[PDB]
Formats: sequence, C-alpha cells, structure tokens
Amino acid sequence: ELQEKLIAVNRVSKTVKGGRIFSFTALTVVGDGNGRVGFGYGKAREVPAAIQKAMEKARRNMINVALNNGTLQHPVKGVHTGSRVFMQPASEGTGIIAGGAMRAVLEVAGVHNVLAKAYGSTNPINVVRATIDGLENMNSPEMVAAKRGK
RNA sequence: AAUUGAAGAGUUUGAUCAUGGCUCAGAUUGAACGCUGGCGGCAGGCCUAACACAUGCAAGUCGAACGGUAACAGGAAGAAG
Repeated sequence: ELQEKLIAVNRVSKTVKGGRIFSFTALTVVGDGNGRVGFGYGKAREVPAAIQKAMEKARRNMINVALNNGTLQHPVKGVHTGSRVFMQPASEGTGIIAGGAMRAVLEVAGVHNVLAKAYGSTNPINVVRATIDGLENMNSPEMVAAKRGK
C-alpha cells in the first residue's frame, strides 16, 4: 500500500581537477492511493543508490490532499519556479490526463480522472513542486464551511 | 437529453535553472507520388490554361389560334388488268 514510482533520473557532472565526475539524480514520488503524496529527490554516484535515497526521502515529507470521490474538487493552479500548472476536477472526466511528471504524482496521489495542462517550464523537478503546491492549497467543502461559519 | 473538457518530448551547458527559437508525436484533405491490391455499400472526381476546340446530343411545343397538304394511312368518285 506504499505505491512508489520514479519519474526522472539524470546524469549531472562536477568538473574537478582531473577531468569530470558524473553523478546520478533520481526523482520519485510515493503515495498511498488516498491523499498522502510525497516526492523525493536524492542524488548519488550510481543509479540504484540514487533511487533508494529518493524513495527514502519521499516516504517522509509526505503531504495530505483533500480528495473528492476519486478526484479533485475545484480547479486549482499551482506554481513553482518557472513551472505553472493548471488542474481541473473533471467530475469523472475519465482517466488521468496530465503531462509527463504530473501523471505520476497525480497517479500515486490517488486521484483518477482530472484534466491538467502544465504551462511555462516543464522541468520534471519543478512540475511536481507545482502539483503538490496545487494539491496542498486545494481545500474541501467541509474546510471552507469550517472557515466561513457556514 | 441536447458542449464528459485541456498530456507532452528532443535539442544551447562540463553540469544547472530560466528565457527562447527549431523539431517531433495528433487530426484533416477535391490530394499527388511509391510499393501493394479481394469484394461490397455510400459519397467524391480539371484545384492548373476564364487556353483552343473535331464530332454527337444539351429547347422545344401547340392544328382545341390560322391559311394549308409536303409526306404516311384511310374515305368518296372515276378509269383499267
């Protein structure tokens, strides 16, 4: 019931004294399938150590999302660095139809059938960060009615 | 009951993030070309030279408008084997 999946692995470099030194970065997202989404970055010298650090950071640093029946509630826009992201609840608008690196976080998030369209930059490290910010500041009808009295 | 509706990716760098262009994945067509080709249904078929046109048809009808008889088939009368 953990439901982990990796989005992006890259080879970064460092350029020391004698030549270059190549390191690998993972970027994974875990989530239970009912709210509870996390992402982790993690970087290491080989690929399986990188993904393992990424999963291990992603299992902690996990955020609650106030889902609807199987989906979002109201249309929400989350931004991070250069990466602006729209989402629309699509009240059984079948299938998760999101961009790459947004399909994954929305998939393990437990949502099933939203409409997305990322704008701006679509770097995978910043398009999540713009989905969680997004799903984090999406509030439910029992939270809005809690705030404003009824 | 009559709008249930939105996906990205590759490429600037030793690597990064951003900006930014180029390019790809889709659908479409009065299409052409290449390879191949069994049947049917429904549609479509000179986008260019509003260039030049052989030949055949594409606008005739009415005698219940009229003088009339060129034919065709009868009618009447005459003459002949």
